Amino acid sequence: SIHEVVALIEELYSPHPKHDVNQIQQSLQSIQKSEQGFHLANELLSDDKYSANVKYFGALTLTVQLNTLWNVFRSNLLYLTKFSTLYVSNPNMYGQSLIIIKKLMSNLSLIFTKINDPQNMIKQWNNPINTFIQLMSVADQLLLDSINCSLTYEQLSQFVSLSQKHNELALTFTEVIVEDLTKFQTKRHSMSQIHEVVHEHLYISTMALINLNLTAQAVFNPTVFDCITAWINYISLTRSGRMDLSEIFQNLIDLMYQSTEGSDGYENAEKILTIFGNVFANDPLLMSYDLRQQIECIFLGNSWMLQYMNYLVTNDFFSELKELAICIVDFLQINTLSVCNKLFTNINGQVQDEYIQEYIKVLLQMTNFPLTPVLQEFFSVRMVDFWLDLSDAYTNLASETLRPNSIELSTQIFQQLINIYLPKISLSVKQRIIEEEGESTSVNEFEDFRNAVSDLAQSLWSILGNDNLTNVLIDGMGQMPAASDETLIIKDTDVLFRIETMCFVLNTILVDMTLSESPWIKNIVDANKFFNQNVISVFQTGFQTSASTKVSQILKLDFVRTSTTLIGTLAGYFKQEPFQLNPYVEALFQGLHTCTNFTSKNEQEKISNDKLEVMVIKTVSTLCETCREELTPYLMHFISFLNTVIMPDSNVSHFTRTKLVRSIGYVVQCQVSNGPEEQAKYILQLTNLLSGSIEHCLASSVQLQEQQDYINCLLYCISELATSLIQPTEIIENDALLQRLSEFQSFWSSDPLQIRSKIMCTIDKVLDNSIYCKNSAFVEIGCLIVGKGLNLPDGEPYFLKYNMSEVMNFVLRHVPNCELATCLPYFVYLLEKLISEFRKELTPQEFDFMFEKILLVYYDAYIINDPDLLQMTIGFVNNVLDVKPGLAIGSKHWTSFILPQFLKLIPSREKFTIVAVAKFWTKLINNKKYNQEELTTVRQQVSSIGGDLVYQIMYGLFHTQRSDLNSYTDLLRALVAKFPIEAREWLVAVLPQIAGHEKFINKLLITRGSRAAGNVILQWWLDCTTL
Amino acid sequence: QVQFKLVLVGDGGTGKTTFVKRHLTGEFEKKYVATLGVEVHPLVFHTNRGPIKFNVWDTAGLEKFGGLRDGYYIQAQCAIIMFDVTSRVTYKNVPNWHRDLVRVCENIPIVLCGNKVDIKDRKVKAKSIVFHRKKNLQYYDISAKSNYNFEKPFLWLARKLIGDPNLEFVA
Ligand SMILES: Nc1nc2c(ncn2[C@@H]2O[C@H](COP(=O)(O)OP(=O)(O)OP(=O)(O)O)[C@@H](O)[C@H]2O)c(=O)[nH]1
Ligand SMILES: [Mg+2]
Repeated sequence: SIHEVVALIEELYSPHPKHDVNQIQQSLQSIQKSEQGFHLANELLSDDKYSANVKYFGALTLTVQLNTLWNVFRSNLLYLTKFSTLYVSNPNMYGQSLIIIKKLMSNLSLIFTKINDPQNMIKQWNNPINTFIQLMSVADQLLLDSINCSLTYEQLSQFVSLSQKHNELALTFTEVIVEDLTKFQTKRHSMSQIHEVVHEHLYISTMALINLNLTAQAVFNPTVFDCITAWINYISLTRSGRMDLSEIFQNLIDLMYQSTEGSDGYENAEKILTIFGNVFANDPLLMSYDLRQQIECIFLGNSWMLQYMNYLVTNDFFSELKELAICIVDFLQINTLSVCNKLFTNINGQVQDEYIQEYIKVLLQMTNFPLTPVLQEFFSVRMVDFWLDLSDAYTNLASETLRPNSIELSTQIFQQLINIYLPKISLSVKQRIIEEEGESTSVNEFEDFRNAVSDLAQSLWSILGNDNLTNVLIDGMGQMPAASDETLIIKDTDVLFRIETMCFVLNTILVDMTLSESPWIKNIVDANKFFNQNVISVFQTGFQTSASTKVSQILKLDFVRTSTTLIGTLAGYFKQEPFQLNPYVEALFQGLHTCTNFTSKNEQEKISNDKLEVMVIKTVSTLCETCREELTPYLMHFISFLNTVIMPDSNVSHFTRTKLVRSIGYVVQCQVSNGPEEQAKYILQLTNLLSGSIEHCLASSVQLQEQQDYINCLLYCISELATSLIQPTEIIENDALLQRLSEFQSFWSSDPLQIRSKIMCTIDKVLDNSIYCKNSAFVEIGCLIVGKGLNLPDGEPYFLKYNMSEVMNFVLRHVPNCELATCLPYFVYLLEKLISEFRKELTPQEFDFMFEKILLVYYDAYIINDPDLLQMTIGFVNNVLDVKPGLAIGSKHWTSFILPQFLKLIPSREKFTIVAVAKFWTKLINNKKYNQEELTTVRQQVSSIGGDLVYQIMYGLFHTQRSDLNSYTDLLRALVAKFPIEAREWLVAVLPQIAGHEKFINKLLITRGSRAAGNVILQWWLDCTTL
Repeated sequence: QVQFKLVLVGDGGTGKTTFVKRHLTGEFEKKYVATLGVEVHPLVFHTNRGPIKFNVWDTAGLEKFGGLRDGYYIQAQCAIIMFDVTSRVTYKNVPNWHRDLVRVCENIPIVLCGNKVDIKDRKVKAKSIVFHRKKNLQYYDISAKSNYNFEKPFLWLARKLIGDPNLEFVA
């Protein structure tokens, strides 16, 4: 049968097989295990004629020790034997036969970890290296018995490295062992026992072999590097016994610094730098202070390091230079707190000043590195994080320990820092990137770099303030005309890039501010006659750009994006000084008019046109959000312009329609100085426009994709209008409304103009059409419109505030006709908004009504086997428990439906369903909004279903994974916190249904009470998984 | 046409089966039934230089269901490692899968995919990922529910497996 076994093994690994590889691999899984599966691996490895894939399948079939106590010895013996065969055949050869050896090594690692494990056979296998290495010195099977835990002389260890492949195999074997132990540690937390036997036999010989490779010429083998990292990663996960590595680090430093261009082409240099970068980025304290200071001297300095960097830049080895930069920054970022201390606080008077100021000078000098960013060097890129951490350290220092020159020196340093970074993030850099690489990932990295620098500038504001940062940017930008020509096109590319980067960082600094707490912004802009002119000229220059190339197109987008966001953030300034706003508004709408009447159809210049258009409209809406009172003179004009573009036959975009309606609504919202009637006139005009456009579209054409998109646009316009008319929650100067509050409260409560009825009759006409009610997008926007007025501050005279009935009628009119699986979440979220709004008026009868009509009648044919909707229903019940628990406790479906159904969903296999039902039961147990009667009844009810419940929990943990264990703990723990007496009454009956260790947890889960479960739980799950 | 063996590995969950099912039929599976061993499925992509098909070996992430495990990696020509950005423990096992792959196929191209980006309670940020050091290894944020970076890991693979950074997958 072995020949046919080999046949379908080969057929498994064939490029064009028949007989279905799925069934082939299933049949191969059937062979292992079996009566002969072990013997099959035997005969598969011992026969020379079998191919490499076939021998490796044999080695794999030996791995089935997971399928009583002495067959383990049989498999161990076979691993050692076939190991020795295939490793003797290795030296007198060249290549191809190493992966089967690696597999045998991995399985010997698993054996190593099974024998040296708790829970008269044999208990010891101390040094697999010694065991391995005595088996080339070789009545026959009797050898393996004594060779097992046999000691090896360090001289005979070195004799084995007579050839190079012997050294390779010896290093690879320890590598494999610790790599598999690392894999086992990541998955499983029951090896604190074997880390000591590894510490006590394998560690010593491994360190000996590695150190011999590092110190002895003619025996060195680069595999040692792959070995070292392994043993580093293994030691890092144990604890950050103590395994040293300090001498290995010393010899790696020495071997690195012996690597030059003439010695070996810096190969060992880059290898040891990868090793040190691993150490520095993941566990840097693993290297002691003395060795770190040797590293510091080497990295910072004819000096070695410099001669390496030049080697990288002349040969254009920019990727290796990048990874070098990453390593150096991770190193420098170890001692940021001590550098911050040794600089700015006083806790060798100045011969350590002579050292650390030179340190800072060469760090600044390295940051400025004379190559273009991201395209050539990441030195400036990678340690924006260093300077960020250093500035955070400085700002967080104790105020009573700073040196007297701390402010001045920090200002000097962190101001030369921005002097460095501003040219680095110039759009000229991005221009060159796309000129030499196109729209690659280097531009994404460049955007990440500018955002990192912007965060750095925000951080530096707290050190530099406005005097030494923001005022510098505004003054340098506002004292000279960037384009004195009244065309306002910045004619010189260099001044254009410079002023754009300045706008970028100025924007970033200005967003952290609320430009109303201080007259600073008005005072500084009043001192700079050319500031607004230069902002507007940046906008015009970018937006009148003749986009000849795609480079120019993407740069045009960048310039207009910077300028527009800067205008939107200067909105607050505009409110303090409104007579400067009119040029911005005129420029924005002139550019919008340019966008719209632009009809040239390259089809890929119109996407850029629409991007420009949406930027423009976003910023006019952000200006209207803050300057709504100052923009009143434009209102009548806006409404007119809206009328000429609200039509479908316009080259405007739907998003700009919506944002234009929102900005108009912002301006209308503050028109309260007269009565409510004059404002309602504007609102009525807008609602009539929008609803009539919707109805005209619905009645004039068949609803193809164009008409559907237009209906969607108009529904979002209604939503934007509703949002813009919400009163701002923050108190504003001269409310005027506050004198008229009552007469608005009386006006919109009556709504003589029937705004609410018009709007929802429009929504109904949309969603009474079969084409749309099945569309979750339009269901969503309708529910949002109906829910704007819900949960607003009490007494707010909001125009579109629907009462409870009006809302449910809506959902009641449209859930029977929608596509449930996609649309019902929006209706349910609206009902949750409803029950939050009307929580004090609601009765359990009304809760049952809306729970029956909306959820229960659809539960079996639509919800029970749909994880999203099921999580939805669970969240609905949880929300009612958060808000008013008596609605669910007093429900006629509480014991009937909710408790039994949520009881069955506990052993769900979808993680968010698990966490939802766990949240449900935990809050049921721990809800603090209970009165005492509700608490008594809830304890009665949970005591009734407690056995079934604790069964469903334990049933879940039996089959679920480690990631979703915690979601059960919080649940289970809750029980023992509140029902500790029933708990074990419930545990002793459900645990045998799904022995000693079980009782163990029963004695140690209840003993803990709470907070430190899970740790008690997984040690149970790790027990009851193996069996 | 030309054919390439892909092996799809990663911890249980994370969404390997739903990933290949969205690529194969456009369906999105909401429920989680763990795979038993492997499932092999052909995925043909159309592009210049004719079509190319990846036969995808969707492996089981749960070791209890591992099946042949390492045996599926033999004769593999490319690999995709996948983790769940909402479950950080899946990201911590990535080097485990990586060494399990390269210990039998070391110089093959491997794409690392952070699935489920659509869930905005994301617990793994792109700056944390550092496994884009080498050239035979690439990272992508993908979402089998959102089609975000839908067929990009297959594009990068294809490009390296045939040897041209310009294919773009025409429809
Ligand atoms: N939100 C979100 N969920 C996803 C996404 N992809 C998959 N899922 C969910 O995650 C679960 C993953 O299931 P599977 O695809 O079978 O996971 P698997 O990789 O096959 O795991 P194993 O079979 O054990 O190897 C499914 O229930 C999906 O609903 C995604 O992109 N976004
Ligand atoms: Mg699967």
